[PDB]
Amino acid sequence: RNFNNLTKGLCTINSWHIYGKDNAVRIGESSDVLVTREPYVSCDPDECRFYALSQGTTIRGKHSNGTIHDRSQYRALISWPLSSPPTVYNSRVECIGWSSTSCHDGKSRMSICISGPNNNASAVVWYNRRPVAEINTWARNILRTQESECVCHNGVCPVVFTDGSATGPADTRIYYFKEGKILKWESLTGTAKHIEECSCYGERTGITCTCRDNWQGSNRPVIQIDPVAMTHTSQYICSPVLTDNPRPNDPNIGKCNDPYPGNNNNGVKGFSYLDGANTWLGRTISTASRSGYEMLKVPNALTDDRSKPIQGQTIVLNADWSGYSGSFMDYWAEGDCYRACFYVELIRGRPKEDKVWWTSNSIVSMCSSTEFLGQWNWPDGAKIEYFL
Amino acid sequence: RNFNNLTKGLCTINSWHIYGKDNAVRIGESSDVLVTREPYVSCDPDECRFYALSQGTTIRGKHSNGTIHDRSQYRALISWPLSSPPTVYNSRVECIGWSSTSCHDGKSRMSICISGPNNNASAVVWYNRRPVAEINTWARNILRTQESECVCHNGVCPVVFTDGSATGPADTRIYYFKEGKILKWESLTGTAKHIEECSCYGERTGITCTCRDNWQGSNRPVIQIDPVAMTHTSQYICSPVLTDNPRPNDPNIGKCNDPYPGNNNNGVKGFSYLDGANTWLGRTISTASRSGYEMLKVPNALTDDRSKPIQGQTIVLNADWSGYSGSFMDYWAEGDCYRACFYVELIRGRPKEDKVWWTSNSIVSMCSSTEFLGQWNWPDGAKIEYFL
Amino acid sequence: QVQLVQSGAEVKRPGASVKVSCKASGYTFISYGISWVRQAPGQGLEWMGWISAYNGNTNYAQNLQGRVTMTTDTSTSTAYMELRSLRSDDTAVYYCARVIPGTAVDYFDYWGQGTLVTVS
Amino acid sequence: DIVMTQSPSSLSASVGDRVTISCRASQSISSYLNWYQQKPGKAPKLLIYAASSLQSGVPSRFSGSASGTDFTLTISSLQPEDFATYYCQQSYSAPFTFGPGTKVDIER
Ligand SMILES: *[C@@H]1O[C@H](CO)[C@@H](O[C@@H]2O[C@H](CO)[C@@H](O[C@@H]3O[C@H](CO[C@H]4O[C@H](CO[C@H]5O[C@H](CO)[C@@H](O)[C@H](O)[C@@H]5O)[C@@H](O)[C@H](O[C@H]5O[C@H](CO)[C@@H](O)[C@H](O)[C@@H]5O)[C@@H]4O)[C@@H](O)[C@H](O[C@H]4O[C@H](CO)[C@@H](O)[C@H](O)[C@@H]4O[C@H]4O[C@H](CO)[C@@H](O)[C@H](O)[C@@H]4O[C@H]4O[C@H](CO)[C@@H](O)[C@H](O)[C@@H]4O)[C@@H]3O)[C@H](O)[C@H]2NC(C)=O)[C@H](O)[C@H]1NC(C)=O
Ligand SMILES: *[C@@H]1O[C@H](CO)[C@@H](O[C@@H]2O[C@H](CO)[C@@H](O[C@@H]3O[C@H](CO[C@H]4O[C@H](CO[C@H]5O[C@H](CO)[C@@H](O)[C@H](O)[C@@H]5O)[C@@H](O)[C@H](O[C@H]5O[C@H](CO)[C@@H](O)[C@H](O)[C@@H]5O)[C@@H]4O)[C@@H](O)[C@H](O[C@H]4O[C@H](CO)[C@@H](O)[C@H](O)[C@@H]4O[C@H]4O[C@H](CO)[C@@H](O)[C@H](O)[C@@H]4O[C@H]4O[C@H](CO)[C@@H](O)[C@H](O)[C@@H]4O)[C@@H]3O)[C@H](O)[C@H]2NC(C)=O)[C@H](O)[C@H]1NC(C)=O
Ligand SMILES: *[C@@H]1O[C@H](CO)[C@@H](O[C@@H]2O[C@H](CO)[C@@H](O)[C@H](O)[C@H]2NC(C)=O)[C@H](O)[C@H]1NC(C)=O
Ligand SMILES: *[C@@H]1O[C@H](CO)[C@@H](O[C@@H]2O[C@H](CO)[C@@H](O)[C@H](O)[C@H]2NC(C)=O)[C@H](O)[C@H]1NC(C)=O
Ligand SMILES: *[C@@H]1O[C@H](CO)[C@@H](O)[C@H](O)[C@H]1NC(C)=O
Ligand SMILES: *[C@@H]1O[C@H](CO)[C@@H](O)[C@H](O)[C@H]1NC(C)=O
Repeated sequence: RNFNNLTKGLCTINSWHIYGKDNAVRIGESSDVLVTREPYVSCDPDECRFYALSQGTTIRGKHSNGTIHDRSQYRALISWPLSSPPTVYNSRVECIGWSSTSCHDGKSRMSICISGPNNNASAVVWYNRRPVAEINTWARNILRTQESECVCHNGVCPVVFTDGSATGPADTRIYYFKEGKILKWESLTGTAKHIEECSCYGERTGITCTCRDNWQGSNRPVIQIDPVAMTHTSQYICSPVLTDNPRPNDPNIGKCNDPYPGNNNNGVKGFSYLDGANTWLGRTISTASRSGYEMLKVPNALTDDRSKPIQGQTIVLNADWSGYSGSFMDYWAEGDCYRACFYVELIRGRPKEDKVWWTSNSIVSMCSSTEFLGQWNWPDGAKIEYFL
Repeated sequence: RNFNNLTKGLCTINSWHIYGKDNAVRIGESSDVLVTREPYVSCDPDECRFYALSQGTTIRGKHSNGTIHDRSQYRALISWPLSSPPTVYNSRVECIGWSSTSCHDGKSRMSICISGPNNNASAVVWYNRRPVAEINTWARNILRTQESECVCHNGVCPVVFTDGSATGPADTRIYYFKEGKILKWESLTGTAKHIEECSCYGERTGITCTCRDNWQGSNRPVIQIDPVAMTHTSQYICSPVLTDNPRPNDPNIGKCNDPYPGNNNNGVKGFSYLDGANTWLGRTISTASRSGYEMLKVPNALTDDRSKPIQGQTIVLNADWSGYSGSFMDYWAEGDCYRACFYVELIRGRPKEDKVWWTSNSIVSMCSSTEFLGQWNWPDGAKIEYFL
Repeated sequence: QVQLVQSGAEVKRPGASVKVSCKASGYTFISYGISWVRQAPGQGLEWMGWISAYNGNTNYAQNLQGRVTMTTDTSTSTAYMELRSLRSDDTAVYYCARVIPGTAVDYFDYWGQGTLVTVS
Repeated sequence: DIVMTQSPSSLSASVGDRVTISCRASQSISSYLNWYQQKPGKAPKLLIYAASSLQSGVPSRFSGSASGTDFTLTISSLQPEDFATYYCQQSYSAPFTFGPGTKVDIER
């Protein structure tokens, strides 16, 4: 084979349709389904799989008590077939760690996992299922990464890493990897002030990443990466439509080179597709908590600070629970453009439901279409009562 | 394909990082995980798997009562994917017997299993999943072997076998196998006095094995094997750092051609990498029982009887449980050196915990790196209370 | 069980020599070194010397040189020490002991019961 | 002349009363110091070797450490059976030497 090259553009997005759904929590009521969190989706040339961080126990077991924690070090990155539940008998382990990212470059897969204490943390980069290279911690405070699919171009796969206070000016680095080796890295530049958990997609040469600002605002930062040059810039999405959670109620005028205030020290991972008049933004529906999910069509959201929605689609009702979301694309699909897709984590259990001692999620995913299709919401559908 | 040839050297070892972990005991609380003991790790050209001896029952079942025994003859050698638990629905059986060893020579896999009574015991050598050859017992007292990965060079795979009293001068033989056939064997020579359970790795032509002396001391014996010549020698590690368990407190001066006294008729399988200034030793932390686990960097430990540690890393705390440990390498990985790796068995249940009627283990494994990485301990993490 | 067993008490007149045996049991004799100390009544332990496990090279305390020799019989697992030209101030309990490296001195862990030699 | 002294030369303590005994070498013997226990009529017993390694079979009440050329042996509680003369041995270089010994008697 050869490496994937990001030469096609993005398809016109008129509406979204169901791509996949595992119903992991419903199934897990009476089967050996693993407790997971922080899912993402990724596709190889002939297969799509779900990825998630496992807590090392089934939902129904007794070790699910206390899985609310983000790291226990019993945590690992696993992968299982699209729309099947993450069961104990069908999952493959990619690597071990409490934070991760992965992707396929056209020849093989790269996976990165971060493990260890909050101080002496470390990252291990795997390629073709073997460890290749490692990165130690530099700011000594929770080394962390994307929790999403990475995007490669001609073998080069840029990855965003953060190290430092989550309520302060943490540092940031971008590493450029090839076959698991480190070719370069850069300190973060541009006007974004704080970056965590980037969601990236490639298009017509170049990678766009939507990331989160957990420090000062509701206008998510964007990193624009040139994988050939191995250079980058950053800014915020100008649109007055705010996309983080919790967030302020929308203003008339947004901001571009500075975060938009009112909700400090918080936020949720999310995504956007930035393409001029073909621009779409994702966000929760409630401004107070992680519930609901919708897609809005907002022309020129990246640069127009007065732009507003002209269309949209509901994915999850505000009556349902939501979670982290992010983007992905199948870069080996036939056609003259890439079909944009995204996923949403649906969180059940703690911290919102106190009737159980665990936390878990179901996965729902959507892909775009050029047709105008109808809409339906997609609750995880589990009865919490059945676990009580 | 062709046979694997041990032409590369050993990589510099500055620190260790997580390679894999199954969390078998935690998972087994509410799933069909098999009761196992005495694990090892082995890699084929495109895959790493865990190997262990199964007791033929799940942890949670009623036949787990009494699995404390080393042989029941319901025992078999099984193999399952790296970092997955050894479940009943995903394991492959390599062969049957209460003692075993295995490896891949570059074309196919060899597996050896020992079965039968303590008197009329026998070994069956399998290759490419068919029986090929057999060895009967010669000293009539528990024929036993390595419980670790074997190492092949140009198709020749040396294997260490012991037969005789475990508290006396048991005999020892080394067999040289090719495609499951016996080409040669030798009586043990050199100055080591008692050998059991060898852990071996190959490097830059030649195989080094660290073995255990269950009769007279805490300074583990070493076998140096020349696979081309099919000859060997033996000695003890000179270093004053003792590595067996139970063991005496460390002296200033060690011994080289005679075992180091104070703890007779006991010990645990372990390993070392002997490479001059790149030498590392593994051992338990407690001297009284099988708990904790650490790696020490001890230059010239093989020959310098006054050498001391200059660096080290904790893998398991002395507060946790430990078990047998051993070495392995991926000999098909790309690069100019072999990356050293090792595993540790984490034993839970009997004989230390009387609240359960079973015994079982979890597996944790590590690989070296040239980088200086931070450290974290790795408990199996099961709550015994959940099985009570 | 490791034990060291010494010869019983003897009385000598000055100018005489005395040979004190020490039989080993419970371990390979030739793998451990042997040393001796003596304790004169009311005194501490005076090192006499040390003999190497494999070659018998010996090392004698300086204040005793010219009067002392050490040897072993590996077929009987027995060590011997001999003093010559005894004086009344050589009265002491002589002890044999085993040393862990047999090729170096680092810790004498096993001791015999002691042999009392009186010179008069 | 490989020189070492003991301090206290003698002491006493009530049973259960924790004590410390020190030895001082002239030379930089490092870790090469062993401690022995001798009772009347008996060959000396070992307690500690290589400065701080306890000998198997020796009660956990015994411990020790060293700094510079100053070595100490101490106990937790004082055992009814540990009244003995204690000695340090310098194993660093031949001639091997012992300190004069420290006698711990019973407080009255
Ligand atoms: C079968 O399926 C189809 C496909 O799904 C269904 O059709 C969809 O129905 C949904 C219903 O929700 C629509 O979503 C809402 O869209 C409005 C925006 O309206 C746009 O579309 C109008 C339709 O007419 C034209 O276009 C159609 C497209 O083909 C065409 O066929 C038709 O002939 C015609 O051409 C336009 O008229 C409208 O533009 C007008 O107004 C502009 C304003 O300035 C003006 O400039 C234009 O010239 C023109 O005058 C526009 O194009 C969204 O506003 C709405 O989103 C709000 O409401 C939802 C409801 O829960 C909420 O979740 C969103 O967050 C948002 O909520 C606001 O209030 C919240 C209160 O707290 C606040 O928190 C939010 O942030 C938000 O805040 C408001 O104020 C701030 C600050 O001022 C501002 O920034 C915010 O934007 C907002 O104003 C939904 O997105 C679909 O678009 C529609 N899709 C299609 C393709 O038709 C169909 O119904 C299904 N059938 C059945 C039987 O079920
Ligand atoms: C983030 O991660 C990093 C990486 O993991 C962490 O750094 C690690 O921290 C651990 C802490 O445990 C260290 O392990 C211990 O190492 C000591 C040995 O010290 C070495 O390193 C010192 C450091 O300074 C120099 O090197 C660093 C390396 O890059 C360099 O950066 C720095 O600028 C400087 O260059 C050296 O100074 C020291 O040498 C000195 O002393 C020598 C003595 O003669 C002298 O010759 C030298 O010239 C020099 O003066 C040396 O290089 C180990 O001793 C220790 O192991 C003991 O303690 C652990 C604790 O549980 C125990 O488990 C071990 O078994 C062992 O325990 C002893 O006592 C037990 C009591 O019963 C006994 O049973 C044991 O057998 C053992 O016995 C003792 O006595 C016997 C007999 O006399 C003797 O044989 C034994 O050896 C022993 O003495 C640990 O291994 C890491 O090495 C360190 N790693 C690195 C790469 O830095 C970092 O802290 C993390 N950060 C955070 C925030 O967590
Ligand atoms: C999950 O773990 C918690 C923590 O141990 C258990 O809750 C404790 O139950 C004991 C029972 O007497 C109480 O005394 C503690 O105060 C409880 N702790 C808390 C934080 O409430 C809890 O019951 C476990 N849940 C399950 C389902 O096993
Ligand atoms: C595991 O097997 C043992 C052996 O049979 C069971 O223990 C016995 O239980 C009977 C019940 O009356 C006692 O009379 C025996 O003395 C017990 N034997 C021993 C060795 O204790 C044990 O209960 C079984 N455990 C489980 C979990 O089934
Ligand atoms: C990707 O683009 C680069 C540009 O130089 C080219 O060299 C490379 O061969 C392309 N890869 C493929 C698979 O076409
Ligand atoms: C391994 O080395 C031997 C040495 O004679 C050589 O003949 C053999 O072909 C080598 N194997 C490979 C795979 O190169």
